[PDB]
Amino acid sequence: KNKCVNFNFNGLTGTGVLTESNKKFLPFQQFGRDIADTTDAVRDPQTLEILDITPCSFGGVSVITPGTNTSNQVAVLYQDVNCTEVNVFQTRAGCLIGAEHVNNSYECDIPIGAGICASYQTSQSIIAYTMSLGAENSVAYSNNSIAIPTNFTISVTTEIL
Amino acid sequence: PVSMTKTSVDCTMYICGDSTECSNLLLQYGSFCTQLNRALTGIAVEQDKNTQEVFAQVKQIYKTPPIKDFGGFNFSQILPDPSKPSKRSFIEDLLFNKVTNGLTVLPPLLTDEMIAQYTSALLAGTITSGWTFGAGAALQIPFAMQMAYRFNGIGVTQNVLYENQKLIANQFNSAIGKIQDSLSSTASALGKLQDVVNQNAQALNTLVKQLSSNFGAISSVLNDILSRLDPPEAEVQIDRLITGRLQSLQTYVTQQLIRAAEIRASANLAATKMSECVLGQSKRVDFCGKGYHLMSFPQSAPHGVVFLHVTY
Amino acid sequence: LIANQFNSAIGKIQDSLSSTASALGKLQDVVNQNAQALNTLVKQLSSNFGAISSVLNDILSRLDPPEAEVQIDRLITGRLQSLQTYVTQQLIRAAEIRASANLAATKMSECVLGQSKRVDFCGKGYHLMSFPQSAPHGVVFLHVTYVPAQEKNFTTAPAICHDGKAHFPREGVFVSNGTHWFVTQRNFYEPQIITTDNTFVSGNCDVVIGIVNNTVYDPLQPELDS
Ligand SMILES: *[C@@H]1O[C@H](CO)[C@@H](O[C@@H]2O[C@H](CO)[C@@H](O)[C@H](O)[C@H]2NC(C)=O)[C@H](O)[C@H]1NC(C)=O
Ligand SMILES: *[C@@H]1O[C@H](CO)[C@@H](O[C@@H]2O[C@H](CO)[C@@H](O)[C@H](O)[C@H]2NC(C)=O)[C@H](O)[C@H]1NC(C)=O
Ligand SMILES: *[C@@H]1O[C@H](CO)[C@@H](O[C@@H]2O[C@H](CO)[C@@H](O)[C@H](O)[C@H]2NC(C)=O)[C@H](O)[C@H]1NC(C)=O
Ligand SMILES: *[C@@H]1O[C@H](CO)[C@@H](O[C@@H]2O[C@H](CO)[C@@H](O)[C@H](O)[C@H]2NC(C)=O)[C@H](O)[C@H]1NC(C)=O
Ligand SMILES: *[C@@H]1O[C@H](CO)[C@@H](O[C@@H]2O[C@H](CO)[C@@H](O)[C@H](O)[C@H]2NC(C)=O)[C@H](O)[C@H]1NC(C)=O
Ligand SMILES: *[C@@H]1O[C@H](CO)[C@@H](O)[C@H](O)[C@H]1NC(C)=O
Ligand SMILES: *[C@@H]1O[C@H](CO)[C@@H](O)[C@H](O)[C@H]1NC(C)=O
Ligand SMILES: *[C@@H]1O[C@H](CO)[C@@H](O)[C@H](O)[C@H]1NC(C)=O
Ligand SMILES: *[C@@H]1O[C@H](CO)[C@@H](O)[C@H](O)[C@H]1NC(C)=O
Ligand SMILES: *[C@@H]1O[C@H](CO)[C@@H](O)[C@H](O)[C@H]1NC(C)=O
Repeated sequence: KNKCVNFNFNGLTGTGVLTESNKKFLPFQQFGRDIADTTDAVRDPQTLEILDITPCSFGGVSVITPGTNTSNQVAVLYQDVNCTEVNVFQTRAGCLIGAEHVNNSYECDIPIGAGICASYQTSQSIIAYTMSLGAENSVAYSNNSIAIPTNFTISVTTEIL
Repeated sequence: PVSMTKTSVDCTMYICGDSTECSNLLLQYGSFCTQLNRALTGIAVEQDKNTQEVFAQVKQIYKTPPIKDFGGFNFSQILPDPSKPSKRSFIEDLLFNKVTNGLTVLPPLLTDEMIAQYTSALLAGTITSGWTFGAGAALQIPFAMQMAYRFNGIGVTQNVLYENQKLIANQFNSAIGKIQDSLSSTASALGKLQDVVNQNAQALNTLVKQLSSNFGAISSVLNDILSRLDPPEAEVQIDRLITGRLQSLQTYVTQQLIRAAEIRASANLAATKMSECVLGQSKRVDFCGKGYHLMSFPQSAPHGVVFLHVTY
Repeated sequence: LIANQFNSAIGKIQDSLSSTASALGKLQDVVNQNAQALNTLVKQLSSNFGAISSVLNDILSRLDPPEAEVQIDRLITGRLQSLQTYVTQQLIRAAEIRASANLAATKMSECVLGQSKRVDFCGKGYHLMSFPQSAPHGVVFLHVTYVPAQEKNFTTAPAICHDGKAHFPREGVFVSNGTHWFVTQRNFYEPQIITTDNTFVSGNCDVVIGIVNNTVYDPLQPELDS
């Protein structure tokens, strides 16, 4: 149990991790199915125990990199995995290797997911952080205070379509 | 609706899940699967762009002062509620509570807490600074006088507001209470968001169920074909399964592309409404609610946005 | 000052476009998407799809018609599915591009050919005018917008009392530098003396919340006195 094995029960075969499940089969039932017709629990033919099948962990391997024109140092994101199945950072978006966790929040440069971004900042190395939404501000609101601009700036912005 | 669910699917594991012979047969088809993954990744990047366009419209994260003298207008049900763990409003909490094989679901780049922070910033800016924070630096203005400006923007002189301020504040509070009660009572309101969620769920479920179809082969189980037939005939059967499952992926990806185009149109509409309707005051008829538009308040929602259109 | 600011802004646009190339990522994305689709379409010609050779001429020169038929059928199936995929992706992408083109046509009509009051539709700020510029497979708009710059705190009031009559400003807002009260246009500080030509009277002083007291200078009284 608790190990990625290529099992072969009575007639049904697969790969996964077998774990002690708490499902309650009926005495004549042999294996369970998910909502999408995928087998997830099997009753062991020798000892009448119910084993939950979880797929062997997998996911994409995403490489985070600044431009090679800038640097050739990269970080790797192992999506939706435990960091033990692989300077190692566990995030909601996966396991991040090669990037230094920072408590500062900056403007997002390279999006990773679940609020984590990455950037190449200084002696320079890859950093990972909770991205900043903006410079937090409080308006001086009161029931008799108004702000009126005494000057203006004519700005020309470029929009491309 | 603003965004879909960022779903990515791996061919080799979907079509030929952990099978050497099947993977070798799948190699003959070229870059079909590279381009499937490319299409799905483009969709997911577009989803993040949708959310960022709709919500990340405010430069600074404004916050309402602890003193709530808004001329009698009561925004307690839409402003953030620190008592809850996630800094969401009462109505945002109602909205969030009302919505219920190589397949990965990538998390959105902005978390729900960040979306709520953006909507909080937009509410604080609109309340404490009118439409000025969209044009430039947020300029404070008393909320009664801002409502006077909005009344003047629909062709009613500001003396009407100043003389009927108490009645107007009571009517606005009553309207907010009605919104609360409807969104607590009936779930038929958020059908637009629940339909997107359900459509995506049905699409993925059908995609998985397609792995139980023969497509003409002797069996839909691939190891069973391998253990039953000799390689020359197992090749034919596995090619049948590969053609069927590859067609299932192509159908799913095409359908997701079309649905994502629809969602991107909806998200562009939401971005336009946030810009012209929350950050300003719209003279476009019926674009911002049925009536003469006064102001609008955004609320985040599961994979979407909710606008509270205050109209005269 | 305004002419100088506009000229400086155009110069800064020149500097940005001659400095950083990341501005035209929107056009480059279209070009790269189409090129990648065509590259995939071409590379799909070199796949076997289960046939003995990816090259049609080799199968034709190597097999008798009965078996060449089977092999060519396999290749035809594969390549026809490749074109089906390419055309479907192109139709979806062309719908997206047509949405962008409709948006750009709307921006030209409402943004160059007129002055838009829609917020953030024509650049961030108060839209003044927009100048179109052609670009490879696209259009570039230079949105000249008015942005308020230097704001000063003021004390404000919804109305003022003169003789039991409540004066509201006609087009502007009552402000006070601390002692004297003025009426100013709400987007640019130019104080003005509160007169009956700047305000209008409606109702009495007992209703408006936040009303203050000041003298509304009647122009006609000094003329009558003189
Ligand atoms: C198959 O045989 C094994 C042993 O030959 C059985 O295992 C025993 O099961 C009983 C009841 O479950 C236990 O009390 C014993 O402790 C088990 N022995 C061992 C060594 O583990 C098993 O139950 C048999 N199963 C069937 C279906 O006949
Ligand atoms: C409004 O802002 C402009 C821009 O900062 C000010 O003009 C500047 O004035 C200084 C002092 O004379 C000059 O050195 C700059 O060259 C000017 N800028 C430009 C772009 O010409 C202007 O003085 C401000 N007006 C007020 C009333 O404060
Ligand atoms: C704004 O409205 C809310 C909701 O009606 C008010 O909160 C209620 O206040 C009463 C009286 O203090 C309490 O009995 C309720 O339990 C409160 N309800 C909730 C949901 O908190 C709030 O007092 C109003 N604010 C003002 C300034 O009147
Ligand atoms: C508010 O503005 C008024 C009007 O400009 C100021 O009063 C004038 O102040 C100047 C110099 O401070 C004097 O030369 C004038 O004679 C004053 N005119 C009147 C009618 O009093 C007033 O000082 C300003 N208040 C503040 C706090 O700046
Ligand atoms: C503005 O001026 C009026 C008139 O002088 C003030 O009204 C007076 O209020 C006091 C106390 O409320 C009464 O004792 C007087 O009788 C009122 N005047 C009259 C003629 O009846 C008013 O209070 C002033 N407002 C401010 C903010 O100073
Ligand atoms: C790297 O970027 C700089 C701009 O910062 C550019 O001038 C330079 O040409 C780039 N290098 C290459 C090899 O393109
Ligand atoms: C992933 O595995 C590690 C090691 O067992 C564990 O500490 C971590 O909690 C796991 N992930 C989650 C989300 O629990
Ligand atoms: C970041 O915050 C965590 C949580 O308190 C703390 O343990 C860690 O030392 C912090 N890192 C730095 C560099 O201060
Ligand atoms: C106006 O006053 C408030 C509170 O005194 C202050 O926070 C704000 O910076 C002031 N505005 C300006 C433009 O200085
Ligand atoms: C503004 O609030 C303060 C604080 O209580 C109060 O003293 C003042 O009368 C209020 N003014 C208006 C116009 O609401």
